[PDB]
Amino acid sequence: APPLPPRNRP
Amino acid sequence: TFVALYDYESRTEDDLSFKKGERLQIVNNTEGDWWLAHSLTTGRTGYIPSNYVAPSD
Repeated sequence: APPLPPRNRP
Repeated sequence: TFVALYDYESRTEDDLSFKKGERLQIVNNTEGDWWLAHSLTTGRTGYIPSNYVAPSD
């Protein structure tokens, strides 16, 4: 599975 | 709509867990690569990693 994206920035 | 390409286990209280093959609708994508989605399959709502889904008709 691909790496997860960074969490969203506000 | 989108279709899940992989299973995804929630890693935060805000995430949506899903199985490969579930069909999802995007509620909002304005915050980044994590999209707020609603599973048409399960009825649950939460954030998903956008690279785990593909578009569907």
